[PDB]
Amino acid sequence: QLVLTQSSSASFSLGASAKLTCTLSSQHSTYTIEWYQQQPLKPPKFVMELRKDGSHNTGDGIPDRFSGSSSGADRYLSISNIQPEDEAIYICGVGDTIKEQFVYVFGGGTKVTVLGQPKAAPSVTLFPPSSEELQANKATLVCLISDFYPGAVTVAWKADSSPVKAGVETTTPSKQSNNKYAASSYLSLTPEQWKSHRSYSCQVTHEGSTVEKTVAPT
Amino acid sequence: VQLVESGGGLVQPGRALRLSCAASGFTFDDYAMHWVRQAPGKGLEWVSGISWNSGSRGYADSVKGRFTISRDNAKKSQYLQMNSLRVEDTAFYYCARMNGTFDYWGQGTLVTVSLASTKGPSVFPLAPSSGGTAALGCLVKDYFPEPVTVSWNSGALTSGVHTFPAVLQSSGLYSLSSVVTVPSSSLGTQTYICNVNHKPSNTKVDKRVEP
Repeated sequence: QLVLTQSSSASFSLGASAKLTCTLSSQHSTYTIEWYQQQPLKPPKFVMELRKDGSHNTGDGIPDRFSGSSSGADRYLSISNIQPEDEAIYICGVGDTIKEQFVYVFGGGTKVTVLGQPKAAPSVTLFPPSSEELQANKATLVCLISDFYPGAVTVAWKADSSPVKAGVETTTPSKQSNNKYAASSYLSLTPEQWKSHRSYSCQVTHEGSTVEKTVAPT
Repeated sequence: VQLVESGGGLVQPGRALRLSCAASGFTFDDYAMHWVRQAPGKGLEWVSGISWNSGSRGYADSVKGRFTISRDNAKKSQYLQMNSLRVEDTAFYYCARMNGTFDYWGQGTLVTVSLASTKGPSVFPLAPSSGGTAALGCLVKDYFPEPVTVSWNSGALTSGVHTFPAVLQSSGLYSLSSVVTVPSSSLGTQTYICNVNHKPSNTKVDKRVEP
């Protein structure tokens, strides 16, 4: 019956004020909640504890830009002058006591997007299949893409200037710890295909601009 | 001032698994220790908790009876005994301390409950191609399940290291790459070794990367 409901996503412009909402039940309008921040490759961090009376004690290592407010059944997480490194999943939590039994409900989490960051074209590294892999009758090309923003790229593979889609696996762009994005693409080949051509290419398209690396058998 | 978990891994449905959590940077009986998990696709869920003196113990109704929590004060370690494991227990399990709020969390450890067979990765060096800066790496191919750990030179190298998120291929197997970006002149003075560890398949490999 104890329910924490929050929105799934929210976008804000760079340097603007941001407000995240967490709504408790009507039978639980009195309760104190906590805010947690979930960043990739990291332990969820304690942001602040927010009581109904409006009092709030921030967590160790939390900027002055973070605020909290109580209104009726709503609990707010305010961020003034929102910075790129505030891109995370913000999760609200609430505690209670029924019987001796302990109860703790987490909200669904809100994914906050910070827009208006400077554009950055991707860096591209392309690796040929290794000699040991070719021995094992396998061949994979590795295209590594990094340091781009926004986090949307298109990868196209070519064999001697002619497109390949047959054995391509590409990741979703993911946030680096420098607030830019990374991604990788693998083209699988037989040793025969790899040898029968003069070169292979990985072409990365990002916001209308293109970066291409080429690799060749030796 | 950090927390560190262990014991995670892949187990078949119905079997057992023990998780541990070592504490450091603060005293022992000052906080209650809790376990919080996050299953794929779902939000955070409180699992179990034990008081500062092991007086009170809590269990989610989802893990009622099947789970057993206990505390140690000597090595400052808490434990979670997981019996009668089901597929639904598949999650990242975090340990966290609490005096009212979960103010500090551990890195988390992955527990997979599945009928799927473990598979160890093949590890291939990605050699520097023939200035100023050079990229080299290790391809870690076709493994299951997550995670694998990659380091360089037994942890002595972290500068310029970028380990990429895994791709999950249509085959159901994972594959990732780790690359270091180094000055070209270091290629002749520095030995570069990738340390790959895939615990579930007992696969621990140190591969030399050379031009």
